[PDB]
Amino acid sequence: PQITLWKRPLVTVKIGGQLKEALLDTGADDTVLEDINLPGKWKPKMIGGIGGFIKVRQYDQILIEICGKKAIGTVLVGPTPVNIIGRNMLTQIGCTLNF
Amino acid sequence: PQITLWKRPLVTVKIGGQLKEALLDTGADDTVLEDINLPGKWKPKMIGGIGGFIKVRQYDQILIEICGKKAIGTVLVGPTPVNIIGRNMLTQIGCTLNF
Ligand SMILES: CC(C)CN(C[C@@H](O)[C@H](Cc1ccccc1)NC(=O)O[C@H]1CO[C@H]2OCC[C@H]21)S(=O)(=O)c1ccc(N)cc1
Repeated sequence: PQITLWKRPLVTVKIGGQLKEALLDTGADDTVLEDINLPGKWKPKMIGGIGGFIKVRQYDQILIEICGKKAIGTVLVGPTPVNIIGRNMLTQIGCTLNF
Repeated sequence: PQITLWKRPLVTVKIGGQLKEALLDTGADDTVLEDINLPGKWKPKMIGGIGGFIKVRQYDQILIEICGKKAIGTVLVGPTPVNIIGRNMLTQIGCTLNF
């Protein structure tokens, strides 16, 4: 799919048997979700954005399926106001910007 | 240009005779710059991100040139940690996501 940007680039993602919506986000280095419980071990981490920093759980080697394309990688879990798919996943699904 | 996302999608922007670097950011509704002083009237506004909110100056009908393509629109000026080119400008330069 080529997608234009007149609306938020929201996609459906399947992660851990759950269905979520998340923003395809070229401005995000990493993938961060809020409304989700992922099992197993994880390491504490902080990430900063426009208003400062949030503490997140870092989970490694997590499978996600984004618009029906698979990727495995780091998913940060924490109090982001919007689920975001960051560059760490976007590259694995071959996502590019075009103008 | 088609742009892969292994590195931050940073472009050069010319605004008010000044040269800045900014991130092409599909997860941002609006365009927000920090290291810049634009002339004339503006309205107060707040925007939220990861970490919460910041107060910004809203400047309307501002000309920007991003990779030498012109756009005119709202530019928010405030303490963002990274200059961001948002969807309000991305649509004007014909930017799309592809995968
Ligand atoms: C959370 C998004 C839905 C919105 N953000 C745009 C987003 O692209 C920011 C844009 C951004 C970029 C750098 C610094 C601050 C904000 N990225 C971001 O917070 O990424 C974080 C997750 O991955 C990490 O990589 C960079 C910071 C971490 S935002 O910067 O807060 C934002 C919010 C509102 C407007 N109008 C414009 C921008």
